[PDB]
Amino acid sequence: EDTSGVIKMAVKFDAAAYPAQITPKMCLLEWCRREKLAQPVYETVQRPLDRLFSSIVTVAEQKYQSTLWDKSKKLAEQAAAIVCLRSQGLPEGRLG
Ligand SMILES: C[As](C)(=O)[O-]
Ligand SMILES: [Cl-]
Repeated sequence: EDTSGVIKMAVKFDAAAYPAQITPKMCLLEWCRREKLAQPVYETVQRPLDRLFSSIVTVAEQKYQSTLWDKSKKLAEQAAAIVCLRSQGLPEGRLG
């Protein structure tokens, strides 16, 4: 119904919570592929004066983003993928 604006959650990617190879970005890409959706599109947001990074991910016309800032583009993108999965109640590829 409504796919406008941005959906947010307070999330930060913790690599220790995930198996050696799988990441939230990979889980989200696979979910899109299984659902026959366009692959996720990531756009970086920066606060250069603080060396901070955020990412807004678009999946099925909806924007998702963490409320929190990260130390790199890569880390911000994993956070954005977590928001996308978690807000939808989807499995995130965690250990437990
Ligand atoms: C994917 As970008 C060009 O917003 O870092
Ligand atoms: Cl999970």
